[PDB]
Amino acid sequence: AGYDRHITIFSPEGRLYQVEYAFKATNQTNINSLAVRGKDCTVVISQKKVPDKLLDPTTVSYIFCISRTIGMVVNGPIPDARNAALRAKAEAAEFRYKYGYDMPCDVLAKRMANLSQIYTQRAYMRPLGVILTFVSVDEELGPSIYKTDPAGYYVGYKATATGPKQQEITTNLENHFKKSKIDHINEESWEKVVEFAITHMIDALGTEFSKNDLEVGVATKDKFFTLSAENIEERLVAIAEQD
Amino acid sequence: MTDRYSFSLTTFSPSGKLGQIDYALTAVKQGVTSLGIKATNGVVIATEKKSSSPLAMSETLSKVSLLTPDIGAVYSGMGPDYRVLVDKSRKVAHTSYKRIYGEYPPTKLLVSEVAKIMQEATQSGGVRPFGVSLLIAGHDEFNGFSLYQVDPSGSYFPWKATAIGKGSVAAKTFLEKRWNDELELEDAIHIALLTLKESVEGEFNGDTIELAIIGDENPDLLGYTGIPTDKGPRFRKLTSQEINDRLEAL
Amino acid sequence: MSLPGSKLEEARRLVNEKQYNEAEQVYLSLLDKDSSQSSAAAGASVDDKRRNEQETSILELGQLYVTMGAKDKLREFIPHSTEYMMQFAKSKTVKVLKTLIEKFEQVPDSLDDQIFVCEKSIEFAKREKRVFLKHSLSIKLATLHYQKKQYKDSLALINDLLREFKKLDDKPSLVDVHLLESKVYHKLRNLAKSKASLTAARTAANSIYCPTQTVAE
Amino acid sequence: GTGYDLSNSVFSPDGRNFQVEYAVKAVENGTTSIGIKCNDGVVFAVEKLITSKLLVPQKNVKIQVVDRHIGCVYSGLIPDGRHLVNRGREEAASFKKLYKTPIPIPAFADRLGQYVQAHTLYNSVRPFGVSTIFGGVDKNGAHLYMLEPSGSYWGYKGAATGKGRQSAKAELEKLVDHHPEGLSAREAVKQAAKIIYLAHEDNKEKDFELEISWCSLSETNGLHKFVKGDLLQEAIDFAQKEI
Amino acid sequence: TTIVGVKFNNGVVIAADTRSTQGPIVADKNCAKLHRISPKIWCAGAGTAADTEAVTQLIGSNIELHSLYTSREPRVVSALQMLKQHLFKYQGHIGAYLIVAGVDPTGSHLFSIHAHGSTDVGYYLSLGSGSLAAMAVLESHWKQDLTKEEAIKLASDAIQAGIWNDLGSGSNVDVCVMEIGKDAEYLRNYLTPNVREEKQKSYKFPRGTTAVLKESIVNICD
Amino acid sequence: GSRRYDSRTTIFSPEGRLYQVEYALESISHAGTAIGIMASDGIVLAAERKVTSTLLEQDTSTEKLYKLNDKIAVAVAGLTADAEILINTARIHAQNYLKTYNEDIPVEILVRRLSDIKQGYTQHGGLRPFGVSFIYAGYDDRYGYQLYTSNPSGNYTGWKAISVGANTSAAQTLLQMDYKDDMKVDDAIELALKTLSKTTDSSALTYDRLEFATIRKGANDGEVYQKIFKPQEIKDILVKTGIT
Amino acid sequence: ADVKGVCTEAGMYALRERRIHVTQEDFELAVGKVMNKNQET
Amino acid sequence: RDRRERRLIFGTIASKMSLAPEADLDSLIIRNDSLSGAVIAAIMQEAGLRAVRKNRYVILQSDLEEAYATQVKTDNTVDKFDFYK
Repeated sequence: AGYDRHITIFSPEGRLYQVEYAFKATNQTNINSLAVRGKDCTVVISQKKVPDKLLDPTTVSYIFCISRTIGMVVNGPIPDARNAALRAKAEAAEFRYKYGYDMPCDVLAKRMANLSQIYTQRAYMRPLGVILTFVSVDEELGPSIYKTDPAGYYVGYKATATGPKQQEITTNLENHFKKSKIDHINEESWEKVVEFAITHMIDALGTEFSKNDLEVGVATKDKFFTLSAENIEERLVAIAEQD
Repeated sequence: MTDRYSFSLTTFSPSGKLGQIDYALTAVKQGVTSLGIKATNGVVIATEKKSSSPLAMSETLSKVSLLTPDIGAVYSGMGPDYRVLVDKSRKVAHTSYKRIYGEYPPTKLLVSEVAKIMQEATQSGGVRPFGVSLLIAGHDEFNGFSLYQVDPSGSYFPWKATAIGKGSVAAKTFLEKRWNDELELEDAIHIALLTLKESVEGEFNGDTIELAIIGDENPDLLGYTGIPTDKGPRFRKLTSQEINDRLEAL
Repeated sequence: MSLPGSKLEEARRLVNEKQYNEAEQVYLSLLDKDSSQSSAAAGASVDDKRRNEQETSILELGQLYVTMGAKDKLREFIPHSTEYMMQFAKSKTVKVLKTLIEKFEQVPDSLDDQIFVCEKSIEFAKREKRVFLKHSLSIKLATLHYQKKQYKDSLALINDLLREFKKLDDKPSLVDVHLLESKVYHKLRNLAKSKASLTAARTAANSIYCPTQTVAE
Repeated sequence: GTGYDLSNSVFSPDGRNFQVEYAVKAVENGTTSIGIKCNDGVVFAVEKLITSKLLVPQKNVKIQVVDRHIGCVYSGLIPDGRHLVNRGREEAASFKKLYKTPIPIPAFADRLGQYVQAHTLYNSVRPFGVSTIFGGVDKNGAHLYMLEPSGSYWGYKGAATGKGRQSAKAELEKLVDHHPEGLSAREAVKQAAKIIYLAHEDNKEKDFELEISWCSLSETNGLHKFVKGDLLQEAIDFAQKEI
Repeated sequence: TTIVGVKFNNGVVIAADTRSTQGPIVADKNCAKLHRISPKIWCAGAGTAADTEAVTQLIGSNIELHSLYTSREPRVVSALQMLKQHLFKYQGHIGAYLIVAGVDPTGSHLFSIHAHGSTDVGYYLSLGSGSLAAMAVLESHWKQDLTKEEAIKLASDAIQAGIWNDLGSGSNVDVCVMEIGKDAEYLRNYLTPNVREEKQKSYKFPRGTTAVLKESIVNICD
Repeated sequence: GSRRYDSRTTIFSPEGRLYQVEYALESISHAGTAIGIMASDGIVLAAERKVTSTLLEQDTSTEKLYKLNDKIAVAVAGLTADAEILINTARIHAQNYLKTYNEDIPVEILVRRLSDIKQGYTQHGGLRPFGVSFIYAGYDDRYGYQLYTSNPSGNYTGWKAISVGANTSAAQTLLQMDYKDDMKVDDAIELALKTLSKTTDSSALTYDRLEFATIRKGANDGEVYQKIFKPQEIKDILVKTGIT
Repeated sequence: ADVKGVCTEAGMYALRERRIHVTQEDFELAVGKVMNKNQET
Repeated sequence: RDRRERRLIFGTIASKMSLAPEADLDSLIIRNDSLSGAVIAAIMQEAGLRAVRKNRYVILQSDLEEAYATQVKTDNTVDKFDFYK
């Protein structure tokens, strides 16, 4: 009966074997990214890695836009990443027409998590090999970040990260919050928040990136946009001048 | 086409039991331990919040949900399928009662509907049984305050007080001598704190412990005035500051 | 203004600057003032989250009642705070019934005034179903009888708690019961009961962990 | 355990899929195909290996054109390659029905992307073991995409896969340094025929065939058609001159 | 049935009568016509009372579920959108008149939906058979910057006008006041313009007036 | 493919039996023991709960017994999860006969309609059969007092005294020699108390671990009265019979 | 087996004071020590 | 162990070590989960080793928290079971 490990069923150890391998699929691409909560907004950064020169830098992105008020960043292989991307855009449209006004961040992370829980419980569907991370600015609780696990468990984070080096990156964001005893960056301007997360990423990875080596998403209140090559390079200019 | 698996994943073992529900109970002890205590003035249930990351927010994580305004629920472990069961429980509770009888179902009838969803996963094919164990506690106009234990195998049993989880062995035994016939709501809270404190090996505070109590009908939690019939919901969620007030009370 | 930090910190300096009566009138003026959220306390003003600051006003003046001679008047001061807490939530009831007594026994006071306050606080638990609050005050009441050096009132509460805590709850609190019982027979020059009580206290000490103050005693 | 490589939805212990990896080997067993992206449009080229003399010259068209604005060339199993275009043909017909104006290039890539993703999520179906290269002239600029068996795709300045994937696609890197500013559509036709002969070293054991098709706004103006007349024979002599 | 509403700066207030209309014969002179979709959102029925006491319970149930799933406060814009597409699914064959009143963290909202799915918006809205007589009184006394006490007297005079000038309204008046800062205030029998006096003669009959054919006792408790 | 993960629930064994049905019969021995008794003036049902303690709620609960009709009771021995599925469909099929024919349903028709459900999963559906067994007892004016039982296989036979659950053959031995046709309702209670005491795993026998629901006939003939014994009335008969 | 362990721990507490007389003081500490090993894990 | 049996090891090793008067050892004792004696020994050693490259002599409080995360993780990246199901 060696087929017990090939699907999702109760194991003799009381665990799930296929769920344990779902988290391991996100480390195949080896893409490190993090997200922090600003004062009035939220800024997310990601490492842009282009293996071949034949790839168009504008087409390759790990940050997808679900709606005008909500951004998204996903780690792991792109096919499972864009599979849940179009599923999240459909849930945001059904919520506007049927239910009411635009969807907030927590509802999108909860509906996509419950959708993966049905796929995990049912044995004829394999779980997604990626991790859904949604960033937006709510009109009630303000800036919030919800990271949806492939197992279907969503929980809020102050400053999150992703990748195999996440445990080394989390230490950087954790030690900063212990000394200041603050749960968010007190900088009001969103420009200083962009250069804030980039500074901690360079010192943690020990690598100075370029305009094409990073993709910085910016989620403001009721607006979301992705910084271009000139906007990302402009942030790296003031970083070398100050520090 | 769609799915080609129509058979049930749960089969009868040669030992005379079901292999899926046997390992389902084992997975309940693989995670955080919850508990609850029933008294004469109300039912007090408690749990612990285990943060996977030190930067996680415990306010966004709610381990005690609300099915009906008079009945709460609490699970053990991470509860992967807990969100699926609650979403399906709130629909069948309002459709079969609120949309038919016009009122919310009592505690004994609600736990029968919650177990009705879990008992189908052990038989109907294409799905696997639920590896979570809930606790149905509430108040009605006949049975009064009652607490039911929901097993992952699909069966429910009434219990005065119980604790299920990783520390279910020691915590359940300690509640035998700490419970009697005459108890109050606030007096039962100290019973839950003394038992849960011994099971917490990590940080002990009010943010990592979610204490849900069912008291009388509160007009402040209702939201409207002028109707003497409805005095508000009995179930109440204590804030972070109110829980820490009773932690140092020991 | 309504800032509590301006009223409380100013009264702390007025004690050494001029007299403690000027600071007492400021704390007594907070009964009808200094509103808060949730429900009220004495009905004149609303005190909920700042109730701990209101209790601090009594704790600060509690050490100053020794010179003024309020020891005899301290008998009815503590139980009056119980009726003020019935309006708002009872989460602050246990703190007031304890933190005050913790600072009440620290300052020097007559033994008759200390016993009558604890017996009055138990009366609030007699009309109710309170269990832990009745047992927490009973073990602290028998401790006050030990300073009086009388075996009649000391062994009366110990024998009642010994026949209960054995098969009932409060197993870690039972260590202090045997510890206080071993002290009673020590003044009576009895080495049979005193050494036997220390054995029952040290038995549960290795099972359930005890704090530094308990292990040191 | 044993049998992780048997069915589809079963993950490997390292978080990958064997059936997806086995479908990649089926791509390199078919006829190679290349592509060239320019500013005005894209150029498609494919080398069809002739088995025996029984084949009728230039009566076989491997490239299946979607509407007038999208050509599609595939390298892999022939039956699996025709099902992708037939599925995309219905998506283009369903789009133009509701959405009026034809579907652009970056939009058409999402229809084939999600459709392949559904085959990897079921145990009753198998993933496509063919790699389809599609592109054309969209409403703004131009784009080129290569659909992999895993469903992973991005923007490509050039795309080549097949037996000569290690050769033909390696020559695309020299094309970028040759014309970094830009490349005309007419010159890209002659450059596409040379790349076929540069990777022909492994195809010299059999007979080949040259089929080139391009679309741009300079001449055809949004019309994807094969090269015929003296233009095809002119690119042969220019490509064979360096051989 | 006559229902109105008044939207002031700090919130919105609506009113309704206690007299249900079955046609020329009035069966019930006292009833509650203000339905509760959610604790913080109230709705007023008009026209057919059968379709209002059903759809509001069906749509109100899904909205209470949506408030529990999102763990937030239900909003008027979310309640109208669920009700707007519901009546459109039936192609307007279900006659209904409803005015959705309430507030939310983003402001105050007042809306009125028709039977076939059309929705309206405004500071004052009135539906039902007595909507015409109550509309003229509102437009005369309505102005900018209305307070809480002035909005109650304005909404009370609208229903009271429909009592005298319409046969389809009367008996008492029920006013539900909603405030952003405080909670909802539901005042039943706020105004009693119609109070019946005492009859001239006592019609109570003595025992034994009506003959009894056969008397029996039916067992109830098993 | 789905053929490899399929365990072939219903297949004919070389011995001529079913694998899942043979293993489902063992699950009854791992559950509580339900023993029915059919007397002359009524029917006495006995049951014993499994995994009980002081923290159990003895106020209102029935694990092993339910009421499907005013004149018909039921004894549940087996898995509780699979029991509620057949119990909910039992009251539906029982009321459908009462909704159409406007008369009380007998036991023979109620059991055969429920047995076909268990017989369905053993044939088609590719699912597992119900691992719970039932004992149906009711009153009828046709055959008189009727006592029947079911099995995971879906078969039902007439029984004067039936015993299911743990120690099936151990309880039926004492029930065969001590059974009489003139045994009344009071004498039928003593037969179940002495049987459940010797067949258990404990030393003494309390009233918290037992459940008794009988069928009594009042002074008016033609209609019986379903009475479930409360824990206050269960401890009373233990003293009068000398069981204690 | 647990009662047999009391015989071993009956005099272990007397070895600290080095006395030949074994009173009920040592038996009380022996019972509490054995019960802790049984309840552990 | 618990916060009792562990704090006797930290205070004993710190006698031969050199730390700062503002360093608080009780901060890490609360966060100790499933540790042993050898793990505690590596914490005090690594805290003194990193002080050389940081141009320090006595062990500060910040170096105790940085060197604690290295030996607390019991398998590879997963601790024991991490958190998930």
